[PDB]
Amino acid sequence: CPLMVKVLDAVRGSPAINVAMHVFRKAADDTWEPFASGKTSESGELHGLTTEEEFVEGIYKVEIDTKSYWKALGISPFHEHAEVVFTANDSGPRRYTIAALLSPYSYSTTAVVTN
Amino acid sequence: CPLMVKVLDAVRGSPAINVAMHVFRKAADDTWEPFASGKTSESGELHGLTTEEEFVEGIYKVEIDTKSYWKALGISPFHEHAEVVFTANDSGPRRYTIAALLSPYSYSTTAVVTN
Amino acid sequence: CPLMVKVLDAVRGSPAINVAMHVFRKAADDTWEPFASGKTSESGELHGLTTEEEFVEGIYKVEIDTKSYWKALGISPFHEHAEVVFTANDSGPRRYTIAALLSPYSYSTTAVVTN
Amino acid sequence: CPLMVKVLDAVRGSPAINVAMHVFRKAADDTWEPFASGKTSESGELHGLTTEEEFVEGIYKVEIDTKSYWKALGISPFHEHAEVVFTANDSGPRRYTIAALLSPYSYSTTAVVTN
Ligand SMILES: COc1cc(/C=C/c2ccc(O)cc2)cc(OC)c1
Ligand SMILES: COc1cc(/C=C/c2ccc(O)cc2)cc(OC)c1
Ligand SMILES: COc1cc(/C=C/c2ccc(O)cc2)cc(OC)c1
Ligand SMILES: COc1cc(/C=C/c2ccc(O)cc2)cc(OC)c1
Ligand code: NA
Ligand code: NA
Repeated sequence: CPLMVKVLDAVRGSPAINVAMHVFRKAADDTWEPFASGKTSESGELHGLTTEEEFVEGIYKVEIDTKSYWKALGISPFHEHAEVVFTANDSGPRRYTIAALLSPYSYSTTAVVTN
Repeated sequence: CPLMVKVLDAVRGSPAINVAMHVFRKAADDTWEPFASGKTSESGELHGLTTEEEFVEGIYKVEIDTKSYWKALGISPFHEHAEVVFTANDSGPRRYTIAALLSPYSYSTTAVVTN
Repeated sequence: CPLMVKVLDAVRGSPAINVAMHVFRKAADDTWEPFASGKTSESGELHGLTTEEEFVEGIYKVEIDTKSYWKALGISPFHEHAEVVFTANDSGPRRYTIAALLSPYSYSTTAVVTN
Repeated sequence: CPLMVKVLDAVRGSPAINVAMHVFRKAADDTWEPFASGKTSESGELHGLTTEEEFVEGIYKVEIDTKSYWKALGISPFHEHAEVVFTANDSGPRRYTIAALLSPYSYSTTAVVTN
């Protein structure tokens, strides 16, 4: 698993299930190229986004649709989405876990990077 | 003001107002002695807990009554309180700001220490 | 002051000083137009980005240059920047405070919205 | 796994390995009774703290020795320890995951509670 995203709900104390996200990779003209996509499972996790061979050096953006998640719970949130922008694989392959902890007016994100 | 506490509400996007907290200092017999207490203002801040003369070296604990805060909003939260335990003034007097960001199943705390 | 940003450093226990950030507003053609920019003060705060007249309804993005901040401290951080994307003034003028807490592999952001 | 604790390092982007913690349960005289103990594995996780039969209604405190963790990295941290105090099993058994994200001057904690 070169890239996995885990999403937690800080209000309900649960995984954040069915959270949609897209992953983009910055192109040479500084535009965002589509790269991967999916939605979180019942464990709050999204696996299988990419393969080691396809996941090369670049600047990547994970755009998580947190607004739709809160709206489904009848809560008006602050953010349009949560974005996580990072350089990956600049020293060769690594495995990346992106974790996001969600509240209506706040989010916290961290990365675990393993060789 | 050598010690100030600021509390924010991540559900409502507001200062956390009227939040009670108690400060303790570890005594020579290793018990927690009462040191100061108060409630946050309309800005989510609690000033005036102590003075430079009274705020000697020691181990201090701030216990923020997050449970009563959430219960008054009709929410059953996870934590009994949010606690911050730290050594203060080890190397001479410092000014401490403790900030806490609250959600029903999560809290995040940080300190700003200035000379 | 309808928009203020405060940045804290979780490694050093200090305001994050001299942190650059750029604010964008989504244009009618869905592109990000420059709106305002500045750097945090010695208190970690950036005031004066905009005015009530200029800060109309819209989707805004604050991009905080966390990478340059960590690199100047000799740290190679994970994120390219910390981003906050939000709809503002949907239901009339509001005052927004965005707070960001920074670590090399993590950031946490919250908003306080007042009428 | 009725009770699991997961600890992450926000500075290095890694699990926090070999982090010691003790779990206490509040007794009738309001003192803290020893309940469980251990240290995190190479994945940053501590499993096997208790069994369903032993883990009954009570107020529990997880005291995580974050200070020793930072000192091993030559970093002087703010907190003496990170504490997580919560009522558990008041509506019968649940499974609890306590997550803590550590920085030298900050920690963030959340709970995942599953029936
Ligand atoms: C403390 O647990 C909470 C659960 C919830 C659950 C809200 C919710 C809304 C719609 C649903 O379909 C399910 C849960 C909200 C809370 O603060 C707003 C706290
Ligand atoms: C809104 O003004 C403030 C925000 C904050 C935000 C603190 C904070 C704590 C934990 C987090 O995860 C994010 C922000 C701190 C302050 O100390 C003076 C003032
Ligand atoms: C960006 O990754 C970092 C790694 C580290 C690693 C520190 C360290 C110290 C002692 C050790 O034995 C291993 C790592 C520190 C950082 O900011 C202080 C950032
Ligand atoms: C419950 O299992 C996990 C919890 C967490 C908690 C992450 C987190 C992120 C931000 C915070 O402010 C607090 C915890 C992370 C994980 O990484 C795979 C797994
Ligand atoms: Na001393
Ligand atoms: Na409107």
